[PDB]
Amino acid sequence: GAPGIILRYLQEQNRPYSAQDVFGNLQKEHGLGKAAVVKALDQLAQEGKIKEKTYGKQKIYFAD
Repeated sequence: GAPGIILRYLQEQNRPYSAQDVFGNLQKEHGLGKAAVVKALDQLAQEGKIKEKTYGKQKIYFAD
């Protein structure tokens, strides 16, 4: 349920976080895998739960 954890996280924070930000922050709190977080981020964006923007070579996600 990484998508649920990440979505809730983004909504509660109300702030944009990078793929690395979300993973790193939820790594110690929940123990989500790197691939799990990244795929869950794309899963949420595909479902239309969150939005995404590409900044250089990195990606940043936020709830909306």
